[PDB]
Amino acid sequence: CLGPCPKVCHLLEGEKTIDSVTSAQELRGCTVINGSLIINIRGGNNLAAELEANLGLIEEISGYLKIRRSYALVSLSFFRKLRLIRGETLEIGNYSFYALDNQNLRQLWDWSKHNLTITQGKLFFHYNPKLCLSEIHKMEEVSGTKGRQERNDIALKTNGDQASCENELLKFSYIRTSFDKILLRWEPYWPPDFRDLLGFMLFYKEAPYQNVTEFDGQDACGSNSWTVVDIDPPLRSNDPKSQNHPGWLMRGLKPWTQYAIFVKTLVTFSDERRTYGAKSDIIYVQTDA
Amino acid sequence: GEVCPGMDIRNNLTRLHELENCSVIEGHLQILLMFKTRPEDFRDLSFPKLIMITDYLLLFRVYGLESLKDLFPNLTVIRGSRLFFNYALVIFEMVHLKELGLYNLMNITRGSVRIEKNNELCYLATIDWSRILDSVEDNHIVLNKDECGDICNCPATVFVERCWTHSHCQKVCPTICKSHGCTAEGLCCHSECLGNCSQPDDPTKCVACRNFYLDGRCVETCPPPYYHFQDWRCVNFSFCQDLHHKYVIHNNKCIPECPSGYTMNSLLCTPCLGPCPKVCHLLEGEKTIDSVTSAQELRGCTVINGSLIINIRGGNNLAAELEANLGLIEEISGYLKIRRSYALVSLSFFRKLRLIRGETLEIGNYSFYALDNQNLRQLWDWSKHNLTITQGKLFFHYNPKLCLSEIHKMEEVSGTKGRQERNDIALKTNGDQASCENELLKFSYIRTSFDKILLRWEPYWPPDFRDLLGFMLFYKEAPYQNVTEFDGQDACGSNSWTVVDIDPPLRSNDPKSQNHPGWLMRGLKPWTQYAIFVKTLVTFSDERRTYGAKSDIIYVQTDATN
Amino acid sequence: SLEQEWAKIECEVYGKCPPKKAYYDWFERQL
Repeated sequence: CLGPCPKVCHLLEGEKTIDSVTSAQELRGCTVINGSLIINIRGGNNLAAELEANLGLIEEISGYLKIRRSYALVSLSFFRKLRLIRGETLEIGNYSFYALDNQNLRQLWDWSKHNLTITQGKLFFHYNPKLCLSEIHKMEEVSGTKGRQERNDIALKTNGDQASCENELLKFSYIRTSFDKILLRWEPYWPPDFRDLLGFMLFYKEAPYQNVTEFDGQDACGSNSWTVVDIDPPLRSNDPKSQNHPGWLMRGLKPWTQYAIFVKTLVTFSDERRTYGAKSDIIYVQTDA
Repeated sequence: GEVCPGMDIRNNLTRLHELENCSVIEGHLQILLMFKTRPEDFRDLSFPKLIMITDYLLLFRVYGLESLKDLFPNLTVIRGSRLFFNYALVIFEMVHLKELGLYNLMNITRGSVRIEKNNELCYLATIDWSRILDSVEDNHIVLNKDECGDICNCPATVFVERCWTHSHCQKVCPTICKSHGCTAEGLCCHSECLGNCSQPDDPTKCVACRNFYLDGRCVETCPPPYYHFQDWRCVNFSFCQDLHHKYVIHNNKCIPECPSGYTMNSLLCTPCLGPCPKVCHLLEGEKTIDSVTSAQELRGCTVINGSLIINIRGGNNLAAELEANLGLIEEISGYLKIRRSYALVSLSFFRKLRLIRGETLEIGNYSFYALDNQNLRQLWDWSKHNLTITQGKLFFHYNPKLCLSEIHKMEEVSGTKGRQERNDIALKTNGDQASCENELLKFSYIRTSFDKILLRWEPYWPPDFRDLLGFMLFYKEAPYQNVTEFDGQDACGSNSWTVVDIDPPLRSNDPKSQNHPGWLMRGLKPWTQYAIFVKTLVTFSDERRTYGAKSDIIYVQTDATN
Repeated sequence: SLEQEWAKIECEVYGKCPPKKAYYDWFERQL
């Protein structure tokens, strides 16, 4: 046409539940959804390919968008060009975007590329174990909800249980080795407010090979395989050039056995933009003969 | 005189205006960090009523002060029960002090002297600590000015003359007056006396005594019913009892707390009288346990006179410490709530909790409350344990790994079902992640092809066949027969269970149910080994027994074609 | 020894100084 003429697809009573391929295919080519969309994908089988072939042309949702109990869906990016959630109808609680119990959701849209404005309504995020807080906070800024001070119900404890989002990187400056004790010292790390550092937490696991990953064990997939040695915060110096490198002497090791080790910061929430925490890479130390 | 507690005054003359009419102090006196103080301030300050300090005396950075002979002149003896790191006299960083001046110091019962980094101090070598302290080996007197030229009639001991100031000698009396005191003429005081007395051979004229003081005449030991207190006075039973009520009797001495292995019985410290009950009272009827320290606060609290909240967080299991501390609680007078227990897999650390009285209840009239416990897998072992609830409802929500079987057994043990409590137990938020099918399905007949596997299993029907919604066949690649059972999350390996819903067969023929259900899988690959099991899909209800059946995993293989 | 090196470190970083310096620790804590 000359002038826009999108394929508006009208939903029964303003809601449509997408559970399988057939439910998604019913919205194939529906560039505008004149209702609310519920995604409830079930089963350990990922349908992201079929969801993008069918839902990936939707660019507007006139109602709310809810993703609840989506197991195999690791990403909402199958909404390949969803740019607007008008929120004319809202999920109870005045929510325009809703995300609950999504067990393997790792990311939303790629906010480095994608845009998604919300005309009205709040954001909701609960019990998304893999989805990081940073992924959600970027949505609050892109969606304009933060730009209109929406009291988004996004519980910090319930999301990003398994994920790790430490922008800062800790580097070990001292690795002395004995047959049963290793002395480590990492760089000094401090949040903007030094009191937000409640402490460090060392994580050392004896490794047969140098292939251990921090996400392994931390995630529910693998049982946790690290020694969570929590460490008190260091007595801070006024002079930044006199901040001694904190460290720990982990005890009771085995002779010439290789340990996989990393250290992480325990930083309390500071509201708004978090002061953020730091984490070291996995380092391998062979102790001594 | 009067009785005054321990005071810590720093840079506060107004706070100081309190020792003008007091004689003894049952603590420590710390005058330090005084920089505004000036000689003019001190020249008109004197406290001759103070006699003995119990714990210790500490002096630090007191400007303007040059001599202590006029501030505290009548100090004679120091007990030294509570020592400041094994020290009874602390003299540190005195930039304006010239001499000690304490010309009335006689003996030190317990403790040492600490003199370090004190400039401009003199008259240090003229003090005989041997006649004052029993063991001068722990004395630390270094880093001082003492050429001073101490000019003292004064006695001379091992020979150097002993004196405190230029006009006051050191009181050194013969051996016979070793500890009983001594007057100016050279006669010892009463056998119970100490330091100095006004009249020789008189126990009612001594201001300082080694033994306990009682009614002027110092006594060797406190006669009943006077209990020892602080090792210097003999207070009555009603005296230290009032101090306890805004102190417990033990070995003829009302001490603040009983030693290890004793407790107050309603004062006397005794451990078991008849049945032994410990009642721990909670602030405003609630106490939250989140860490080892919060649990240890309830160690041995057999009876909790309040409500208990468990909020343990983090992945580190504290069940061992929780059982060492909470595992002796046998009654909770309030409600019991468990919330956000990420790591706690079992409440069995309440090793002998038998009753939840529910006198106070969680809002909603709940006596037991369980919410958001991520890894709670079981409650108490109801095969062994008992736990009655006197009143109040049960609450269970969002306990993903706690199967409803454990919850329903609690409803029957706790008596809530026995009084028809409308327990708020969310049937599909507790134990959803855990399959609790207790009956078994066996694959009666297996047949395989290069692309397909035909399976049949034994027929199954709940007590009411209408409660059977169907079956669920789970199949997955299994190159190794190590596939762990389906635990509500498939497996950690990238391969995931393929769920196939199967509507139930036709109820037909004999009550033998001669209709073996079956399914034909078709999307399979040759050479490939597959793990398969079948689960039932059954309508749950207050029939309370339609738990369903589940097969063991079988590792069928397909045929191999070119 | 390695423990001795950390003994010093504990005092240096965490303020866990020997019992002989516990007395000095109080003065640092004061004010």
